[PDB]
Amino acid sequence: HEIVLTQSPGTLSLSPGERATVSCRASQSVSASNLAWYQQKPGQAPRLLIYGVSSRPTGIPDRFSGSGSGTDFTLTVSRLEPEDFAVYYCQQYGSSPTFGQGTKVEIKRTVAAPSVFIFPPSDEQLKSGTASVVCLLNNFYPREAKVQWKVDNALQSGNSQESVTEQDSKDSTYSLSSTLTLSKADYEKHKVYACEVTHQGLSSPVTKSFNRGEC
Amino acid sequence: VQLQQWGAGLLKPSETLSLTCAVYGGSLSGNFWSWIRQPPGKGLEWIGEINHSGETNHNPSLKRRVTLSVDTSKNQFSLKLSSVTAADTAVYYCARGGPKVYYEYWSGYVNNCFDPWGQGTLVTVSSASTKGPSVFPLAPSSSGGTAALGCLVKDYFPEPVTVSWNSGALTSGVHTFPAVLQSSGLYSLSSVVTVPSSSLGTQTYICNVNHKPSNTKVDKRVEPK
Repeated sequence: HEIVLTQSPGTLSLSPGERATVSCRASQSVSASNLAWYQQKPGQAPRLLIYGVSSRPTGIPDRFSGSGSGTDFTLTVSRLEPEDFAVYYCQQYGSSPTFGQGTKVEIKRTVAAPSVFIFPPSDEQLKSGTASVVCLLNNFYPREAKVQWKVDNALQSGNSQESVTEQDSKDSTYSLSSTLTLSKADYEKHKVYACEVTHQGLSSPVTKSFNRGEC
Repeated sequence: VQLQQWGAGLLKPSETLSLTCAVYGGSLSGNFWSWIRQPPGKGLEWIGEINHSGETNHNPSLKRRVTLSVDTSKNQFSLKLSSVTAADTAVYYCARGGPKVYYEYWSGYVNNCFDPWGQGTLVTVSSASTKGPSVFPLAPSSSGGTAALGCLVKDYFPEPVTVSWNSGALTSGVHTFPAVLQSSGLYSLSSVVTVPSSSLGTQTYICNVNHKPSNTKVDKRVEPK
């Protein structure tokens, strides 16, 4: 019976000097003014940003403000500074404490399509009985990209894992790797291994592939 | 007021996690004191709180597993989490919660938000044994212009591994991805770099992989196949 806090949007893409606005909605009314906001930079603990719906603790600049009541609350940053790009959480304390899921504020830049590369498993690894096929998406923006694995046209599901870098400090792009893992026996049953990439920067999806056992 | 925390780091499933937080520059009697965790890449979850007289409130989903305690003479408070599983892997924070107030007609604790916060302690729960990685080449293919190559660093435990290229002399265009936790309980990552395709015949690329927990060091030269 906890109060569930839902933030929107999940991600804000903005530039310094622009306004950020984060919403926090509750599954039940928050009593009195019992809502707080936090900012969290990577590798750091969260930092109290707003309390009592709209109050700033000492040291919080006045570009941060909060509003709302009941089930609907808002955090806003009037004009973003570079240090403001971080994850922001709401928290209620009218009931047993709960947090929103967080809203990431990232740097907005022009769309950049990913450069795609596919890597077959090495002979050495195959000797050990496992095949890792790696697909690389390099230096793209926005972060939203879809990688599908298609093995002889068959759409794979449940046998891949992805990893994404944090936004680059110099060009504000992201990079992503997808790794398809099969046993050696399964790997040798197929021919075409294809990595299909969907991204806003691409006029149509990009497919990179290789035929097993060939140069 | 400043908080310092410490405790276990690596645990195996079914163990008891124990952590302690020390308060400096203030007394425990003025506030409720909380524990809050954050699984890697996830959000924040309140665990429970305790005040100076030992009164406690718990996250209802964790209440049966949580034991909180307070040492008023040392100005410390502690968290015990029993029967840990891999799902308990998280950074655990201690934090000062709401103050105790004495109003004319009412006394108790109010404004239960969190300030300040401890620096956090990463606790990892796993049944895996310490294991160094295997390093495999991600070979460059074959106008063009740009080529990609890398190293796959597979099946190690625990975190972390470091990767450099050419003993640190190659940094531009390198991406070393965050590790992923495989279903086996072992970690895996890749480190890639983009290079001019024209120089593939005369340039050498070596990834330097170091796994301090297993005292492992591997240099892998990555060549076209």
